[PDB]
Amino acid sequence: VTDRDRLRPPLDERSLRDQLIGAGSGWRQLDVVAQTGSTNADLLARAASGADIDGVVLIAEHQTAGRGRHGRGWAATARAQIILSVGVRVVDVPVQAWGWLSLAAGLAVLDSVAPLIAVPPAETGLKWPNDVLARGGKLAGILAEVAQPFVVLGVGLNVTQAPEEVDPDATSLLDLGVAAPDRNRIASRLLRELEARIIQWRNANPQLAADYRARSLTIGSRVRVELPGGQDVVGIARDIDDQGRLCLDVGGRTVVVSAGDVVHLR
Ligand SMILES: [N-]=[N+]=N[C@H]1[C@H](O)[C@@H](COS(=O)(=O)NC(=O)CCCC[C@@H]2SC[C@@H]3NC(=O)N[C@@H]32)O[C@H]1n1cnc2c(N)ncnc21
Repeated sequence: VTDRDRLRPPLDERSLRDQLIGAGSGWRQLDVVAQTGSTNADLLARAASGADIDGVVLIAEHQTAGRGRHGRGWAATARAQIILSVGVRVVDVPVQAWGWLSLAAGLAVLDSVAPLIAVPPAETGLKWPNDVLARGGKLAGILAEVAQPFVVLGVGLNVTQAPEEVDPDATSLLDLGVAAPDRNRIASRLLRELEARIIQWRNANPQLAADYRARSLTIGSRVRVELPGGQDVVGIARDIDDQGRLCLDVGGRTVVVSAGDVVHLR
């Protein structure tokens, strides 16, 4: 809406570089572009042309052809979200562990905005795989795409984004009660949390798995999992395995799912 613009000042690129790039930091490069098709696609194109995208951050004020999982899309209006992609070198890590990189990303996004919201802890957390949920609404979406030897990690976070402009099941920090959210503070806090989680993933830190289970909204609840190909499986989510796959209890039978859309059954 018109009035939400006034709550959307531009991102300060120079300020973000001062905080996030330098000694003690793993980020090598940060850029803020006014508009692009997809930040994921852009970093994928860089890697495809020989660039070392490891530790490289790309942020866009607006995204016109955003990507979702399973060939879906991601909607956004200008300066209403934090829209970024980072590059991570993953070739030194066993392929079976790559699934945890996505979960670690959602963990970092959650921790960056969790204190800002005034919602009971039982309805704020991660829906498997890495959907950031708050009061039943989707606060953020994460997308991981492979470009050897890199994985491009994409984060779309609704800051002042109006649900009516993107999705009925969507929510934002503004719609959660946060009056005047500062994208500069949040982006800085996000990328520092993200740096920590990536390092934890790369070193197989068990603290990573323990922190996910403590924030999981899926584990313990009855769910319907929409599998790739259009098949549905109803059961109770019990745990995450060593590959970041969801373990389902289906009438005593264990079903491990590597990919799919989870619906918490109310
Ligand atoms: N199209 N559509 N609608 C719906 C989509 O079909 C659906 C897509 O969700 S999804 O399949 O699980 N995929 C994701 O959550 C990952 C999205 C990652 C987006 C980031 S943003 C920067 C980077 N670049 C890029 O192209 N993608 C990543 O979510 C809805 N949706 C779209 N925009 C939304 C939003 N801003 N907030 C909440 N829900 C949204």
